[PDB]
Parts: sequence; structure tokens; C-alpha cells
Amino acid sequence: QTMCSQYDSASSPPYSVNQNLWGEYQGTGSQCVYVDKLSSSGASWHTEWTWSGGEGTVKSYSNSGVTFNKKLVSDVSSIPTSVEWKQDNTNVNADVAYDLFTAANVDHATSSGDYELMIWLARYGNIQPIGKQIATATVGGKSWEVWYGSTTQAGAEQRTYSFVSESPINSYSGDINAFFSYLTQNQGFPASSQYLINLQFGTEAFTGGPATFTVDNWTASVN
Ligand SMILES: [Pd+2]
Ligand SMILES: [Pd+2]
Ligand SMILES: [Pd+2]
Repeated sequence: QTMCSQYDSASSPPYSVNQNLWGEYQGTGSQCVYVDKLSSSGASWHTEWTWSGGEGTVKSYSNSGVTFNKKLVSDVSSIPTSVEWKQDNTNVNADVAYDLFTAANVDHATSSGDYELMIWLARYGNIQPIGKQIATATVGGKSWEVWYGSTTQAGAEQRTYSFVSESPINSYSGDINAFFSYLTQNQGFPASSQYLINLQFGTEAFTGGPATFTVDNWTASVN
């Protein structure tokens, strides 16, 4: 659809495609999100965009998500997921990433919580993760840079762990739970007291364009 509004959702349980321009007031430009194929078996979609000014600030996060029942990270058996995407015009400042949120209380909004786990499949321009690199780890057969940082806004101190690949991975498959398992044994992540609440995948656009981000297919499940 031309659901190029501020916040829009198209869902076919348990999947959804979400247009999210939560930074539309920091720069200037336009962005629409189009659904190509959406059913209970997966999501395929694309978004075109152009943004200027307010560099260093994410203007939007178009993404596909999967709805599921809040459950303790330590109770998660596996998070299988696969994706195939492509970025048309790399002369921009944006990233392609999986975004996972956990909170110490399921009775908390899904916008944040305590921890955010970003798995960067691509990094364009001069943008970089929050905080500093604290390690490099091998997860799911691949090498990732582990970054850690914590931002506090409106009193919401949020801890972010970012796994970044050296080069773009257009075709990825893996068990995301492996990242949680790594964080629990190597970075003190409190798995037995954190509820996985949100799982999304998409792109954060800072500046640049016209550019097109396409997700040929996307699947994700939380067990
Ligand atoms: Pd649209
Ligand atoms: Pd289009
Ligand atoms: Pd992030």
C-alpha cells in the first residue's frame, strides 16, 4: 500500500510490515513502504527513501516483525530466521539489522525495556553502533564485532549489544538464540530474568537517497 503515513502496519499473523518514521521531524525527505507479498508464512517488502539534514539521527526504521508470546530468554529453545535482501544505492547512511528487545518486566511497553540486541547485516556510510566494540565473536559460523553501549532517554536507561559483520550479508540464515546464548555465557546477560518481547528486521535510514531497500523474503519464529 502507499501507507506512507507516520506509523503504519500491515499484518497477516504472525507477520507484519511496519512503516516507522519516528525521526521525520529531524530532517527532510520522504519514505513509503510497499508490501510485495505478506502471509502467515513470511514477508516480502520494500521501501524507497530520501533524507537530508540531521545527520547522526535515524529518521525511520521500516521493518517486518513477527508476533509471539513473551517468554524468558532462558526459556527460549531457538529463534530460527532467514532473510534475503538488497540495497539499491549504497551512497547513504543507513544500516540493515535485526532488532530484538527484552525487558525485566513483560508489563513494560515494547518500545524498549532494558536490553536491545541489534544484529547488523550491513552498515552504509559513516554510521556505527552505539558505544564501543568490546569483542569479536563467532556466532552461527560467522565472525561478528560485538559492540556495547547504553543510552538513557526520558529516564529509560537502555543497554544495547550490537553484532556487526565486516561486510554486507545479503543472504542470511541462522538461529538468533545463539546470540543470546553467547551473551549469557560471555557478557553476563541476565537471561533468566529477561523477557524477549519484540523481534524485528529492517533498515534504519539516516541520510541519503533516493535509495531502495528490498526484502525478497523474511521468516522468523520464536520457540
Ligand atoms: Pd508506502
Ligand atoms: Pd515501490
Ligand atoms: Pd539499534
